[PDB]
This record gives sequence, structure tokens and C-alpha cells, in this order.
Amino acid sequence: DLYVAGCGVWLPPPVTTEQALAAGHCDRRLASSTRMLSVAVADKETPAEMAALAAQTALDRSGVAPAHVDLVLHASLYFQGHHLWAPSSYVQRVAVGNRCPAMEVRQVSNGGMAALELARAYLLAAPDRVAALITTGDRMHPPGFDRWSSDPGTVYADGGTALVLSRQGGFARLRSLVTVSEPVLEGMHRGGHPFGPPSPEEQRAVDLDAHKRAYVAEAGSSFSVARVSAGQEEALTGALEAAGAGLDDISRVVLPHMGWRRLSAAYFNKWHIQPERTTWEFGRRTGHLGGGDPIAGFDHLVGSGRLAPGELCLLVSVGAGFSWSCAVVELLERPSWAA
Amino acid sequence: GDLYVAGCGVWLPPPVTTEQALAAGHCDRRLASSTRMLSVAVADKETPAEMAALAAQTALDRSGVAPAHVDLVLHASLYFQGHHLWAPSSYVQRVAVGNRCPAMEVRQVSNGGMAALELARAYLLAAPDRVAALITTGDRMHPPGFDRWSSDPGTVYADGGTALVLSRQGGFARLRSLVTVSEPVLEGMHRGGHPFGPPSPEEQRAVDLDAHKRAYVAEAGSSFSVARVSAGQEEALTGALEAAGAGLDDISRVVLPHMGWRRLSAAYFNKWHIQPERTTWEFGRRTGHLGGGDPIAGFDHLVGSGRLAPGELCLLVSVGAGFSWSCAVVELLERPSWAAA
Ligand SMILES: CCC(=O)NCCNC(=O)CCNC(=O)[C@H](O)C(C)(C)COP(=O)(O)O
Ligand SMILES: CCC(=O)NCCNC(=O)CCNC(=O)[C@H](O)C(C)(C)COP(=O)(O)O
Repeated sequence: DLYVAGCGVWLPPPVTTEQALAAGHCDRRLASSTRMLSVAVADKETPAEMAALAAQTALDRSGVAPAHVDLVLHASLYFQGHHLWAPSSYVQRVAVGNRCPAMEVRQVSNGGMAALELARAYLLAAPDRVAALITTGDRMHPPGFDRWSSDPGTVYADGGTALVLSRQGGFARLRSLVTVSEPVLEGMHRGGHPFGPPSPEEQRAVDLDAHKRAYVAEAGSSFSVARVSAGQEEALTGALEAAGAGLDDISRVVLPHMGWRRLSAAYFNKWHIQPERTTWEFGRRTGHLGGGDPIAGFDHLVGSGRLAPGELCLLVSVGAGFSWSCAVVELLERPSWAA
Repeated sequence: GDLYVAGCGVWLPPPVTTEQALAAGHCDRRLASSTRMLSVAVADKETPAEMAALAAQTALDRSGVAPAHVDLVLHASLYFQGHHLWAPSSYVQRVAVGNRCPAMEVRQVSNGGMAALELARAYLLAAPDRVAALITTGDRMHPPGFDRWSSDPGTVYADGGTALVLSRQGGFARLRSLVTVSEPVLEGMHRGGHPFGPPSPEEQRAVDLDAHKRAYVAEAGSSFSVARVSAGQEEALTGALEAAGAGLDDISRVVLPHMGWRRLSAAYFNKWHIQPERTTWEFGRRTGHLGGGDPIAGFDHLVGSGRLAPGELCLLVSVGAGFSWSCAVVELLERPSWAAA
């Protein structure tokens, strides 16, 4: 199989829900239903800057030489700051210093696990390949984005994450990785008829709620909820089965950093697992890093010593489209940078 | 090189002539002359993923490959896809494939099609039972954010979609080589901020790549910039030729980016001493730059117009800001039924 050789995050200072309420960015009803405590917010740091910083951390920990990094993939879900510019080449220039292929991979909030899929294949496609770097980075600022209200129920963070995947060795083994696609749901996140062509553009601003309501009215709530539930179930069961494990075999579940209401509907009141078995407390203080959530969550569990050698971790990620990815990761040893 | 091209296609909206552009004040006479563009495909109502999906329907139908045999869908683009936090690749998959393999975006600015081809090749090769992959491109380069004539003087940007179906099973052409080169020292040329510092957080509402280029060159040096670009292009060319066991003289047709005449002459005609008549120059100058899509559209043109004969070799040439370069040698095995004589 493949190994996680390194990982890291770069998170700008948090803004608390209390500060957000006082600043008017946020209403009480939303604070209450999401149960968020705080979210990382950048000042001047741009998406690729934060990704390269996380990447520098992940690479240092991995100890992998630049020449053994055979691919760089940068994932993100929002504007990277400069049109017709190569943010992955920035990540490569600053964090890696080598000349392998560097490109972007996007799959909305599932982008990190999507990049992991392509990185796994790339490493397996040739016998001499060693490692791949995956990064994520996003800066969810005005004018085009409202971290509290553009997609109500999820509060968006600024920051970067990174993971080093390796065929040679590492502190954890990737026991399975399964990705599920249900493209009938793609219209849920755009204008135009759900089952026809998209409408004309909308750069500022992001308003996901209206598009969802329109989708549901056309396809029906029954259809929408059932297709979403089914896709999530396929990813879970596929990943667990591929790893020879059941959900009871899992010590910690890395969930997306969504608000409480969404996490309860999707996971807690569905799978009947307890919050303490998940990254809920970490996520509710961090915010949604898009495709980066499973990397940030795994890094936190490992870094804080909350995952022990021999224990299995389940990564859970979902993106508009829809796409789902689940992965089972086995911790082999506590890395030197952990507690 | 045991991969095949099984299908390809394009969907191009109606052309706007340079004459129309000149009359509209979108183009000046100096630019028209220097680029020698005749026309550019321009979309009216069509959006990027819509055009990509149309090209994919064409590519898939031509390939005869079953949707179930499509194991990966990659959609490449260089500009805003029309909706944020929305998945254009899933639109492409819903409309053109109707299957449930992974579907995602790959970007590498104007090298995005070949970058997707690199990842698709690896994906197909990574498990013994995988069959085909679909790569698409699509962009719509409209005002106010973009000026297709002036945002990047020297290249005129097109709206349109392209698609290619790659297969391990079989197809009408064989992928003999594909090589990608990366020179990330050049990344600053296409953004604000210091070339060797962090990107500026100040967004440039109207894209002006010429301003960014001038700032980069003033800092990194003109000589350094030209040479590093030249070298990257040379590495990709020679690498792809060597990997295919071929020399430039063995290549019957060259698919070049749809840049303006001045750029093509500097980068290719006066450098490689190859004939414009041996390239897709005439097709490109009527189509415009489709970003990562050029090599697909150019290859599609050559095959569909019957200009490539069985046994003959084709060189695909692609470059993107970053910079990244990709070249590929494709061998035509048979004239596909959808082609002309
Ligand atoms: C950045 C956008 C993105 O990719 N988000 C990940 C996908 N979005 C979600 O998973 C949010 C949860 N939404 C759903 O499960 C379905 O769409 C529902 C259940 C039909 C509506 O959800 P709701 O808005 O009520 O929370
Ligand atoms: C922005 C879309 C995109 O990715 N385009 C591919 C990269 N851009 C180009 O290749 C344009 C040609 N530019 C170059 O060859 C180098 O930048 C030079 C040689 C340093 C300056 O070229 P010029 O702008 O004078 O034509």
C-alpha cells in the first residue's frame, strides 16, 4: 500500500463566534444551530501562500527529499487570487524547489481526497516513483464570499493544509480510499435548470441556499435526500470493506468541519456514533477548509496524540457534485512531532 | 506507449472575424497585423461546462466506448466556470457520460489538457482492469473580467469546449510519448506581488497579464526570462521526440498552440525551422486559443479533415503559465469513420 509520510496545516488566527456576532457577521440563530466556536481567518495571506506554508511543514516532518517528490497537486474550491496564474507552481517554487509536474485538482469540498486519488494512481503507475505532495488552500473573504451565510450551516475558514503520500514508508498506512460520484446532484449548487444547462455567471457572490431550494423543488426532497444519503453510505461501506474493517473497528472518525445540525443529520443521528469519537471539537474551532478538512483533522489527531499506534482512523469527506470519499488510515507509530 | 486515442471532438460557438473586432474597437490595427488572427470562436449564451459536455458527447459517440468503460472524467479550464463551489466536472459527467466514476477538475492554465492527459494516463495504468478516461476543456472569456484581445496581447482567447477519450483497450491512434516539464521559477510572471515573494492579496478586477509580465521581467531580468522559457520548451520537445524514438523530421504534422503569428514565429517557426503549412496554424488562426484545449482541437481538426495519414506521426505542443510544457507524439493507426478523405 501507500503511506502518509508527513502532514501539516497553516491556520491564521481564529475569530470567535462571539466576535462574529458582535461584528454582525453572524446571527444568533445560526450560531446556535451550527454550534461553531471559532473559525480561522486570514489577514493578508493568500490561498497559495498558506498552502506552501503548510507544505513546508508537511515536507520537513516527512523528511522526504525534494527529488523524491514526483507530483504536486494543489486543491481548492474558491478564487486563488490571480486569474490565469498557476498557484501549484507557486507551491512548488516555495515549498518543494523541484521540477516534477505541478497542477491543480478541484472537486469542491472533496478536493483533498480527489487529489489523493490522483496522487495514489500517479505513484502506482510507475515502479520508480516515491512521493507526492498534496496541498489545499483558500481565502474566503469579501467581496465574493460570506463565510457565515454563503452556505448556511457551514462556516468557512481560511488556511492551508498539506499531506505527503509515499510508496517507500511513513508513520501511517493508507489501508483504503474509496470515491463515489453522484452527478445527478450537480445542479444543486448552480443557477439554471437542475437538469438543463447552467445559467450566466455569478462571480460575486456565492449564495448556495437559493440554488439548493430550486433544485429540491424541481427534483423533490425525497429524491435529493435519498441520493445524498446513498452516496454517503456507499463511500463509508466501500472504504470499511476495502480495509477489512467495520465502523466499530474505527478509533477516531475525521468528519468534515460542518455545523452541528448538518453533522447530526449526516453522521451522528445516522451512524449513531458519539461526537467524542470524532474531530467535532477541533472542527468547530477551526471552520471548513474545503477539501482540506480531512488533512487538518488527521494532522490534529496525530499531532495531539489522540490516535495511538495500531489504531484505525476513518477520513470522511464530501463535496458538491456530489462526490464522497472515505479512507481508512492505520497509525503505525507516533511521529516525532506529536505529543 | 500502450495507450490509444479512441475519440475526440470539439464544440465551437460561431466565429467573430478580426474585421468585426476592429470595427467594434475590440482590436487595434497593430494587434491584428502582429497576430494575423482571422477570427475567434465566441459564445453567446453557452457556459464553459455546457460547451465541454457537448464536445464530450461528440468524442464519446465517435469512440464507440461504453459509458461504463469510462473510469475517470477530468475537466480542464483556465478561467471562471460560472458558479463558485459548484462542480463543472459533475455537470460534464451528468450530461455526457451518465456514469459514476470519479469526476474532477485539473488546472494547469493553458497546459491543462495535457496535464489532465498525464493524470488520466497514470490513472488508467494504475489498475489492470481500467479501460478509458474522458478529458474535457471549456472556457468562456467574456468582459468585463477578461478581454480576449488585450488581456494577454499576442494571443486571442476563444470560447469553446474540447474533449478526448483515452483508452488502454484500443483506438484509431496510439499515444507514443507524452512528456511534461515544469519551471516554477516563472510562476510570478502571471500574478501581482513580488516574483520571489508571496502573491499580492490585491485582486486585479480586469485581467492584464502584460502588466504582470512587465513587473516580473523588470525584477527577474529579460534575458533570464526568455532563456528559461526557451529551455523549458526545448526540454518538452526533445523529451517527447526521444521517448517516441523519433526526430522532428519524422513528424508529419505539428499541433501548435493557437497563439498569434508573432509568438508562434518566435517560439516555433524561426526556432525549429518548421513550416507553418505543416502545423495547425490555419485552423488555429480562425479558432483562437482554447487554453488547455488547443492540442485536442488541433488534433481533432487534423484527423477529421483527413490531413493525417495512417502510419504518420503527429506532435502535440502545449504550454501554460507556471510555466509547464507538454509534448506528445501520436501515431495515426487508421482513419476513423467520422473523418473526411
Ligand atoms: C463547498 C461546498 C461543498 O462542496 N459542500 C460539501 C457538500 N455539501 C454538503 O454536504 C452540505 C450538506 N447538504 C446535504 O446533505 C444535502 O444537500 C441536503 C440534505 C439535500 C440539503 O442539506 P442542507 O442544506 O439542509 O444541510
Ligand atoms: C495565460 C495562459 C497561458 O497559460 N499561456 C501559456 C504561457 N504564455 C505564453 O506562452 C505566451 C508567450 N510568452 C513567452 O514565451 C514568454 O513569456 C516570454 C518569451 C518571456 C515573453 O513572451 P511575449 O509576451 O513577448 O510573447
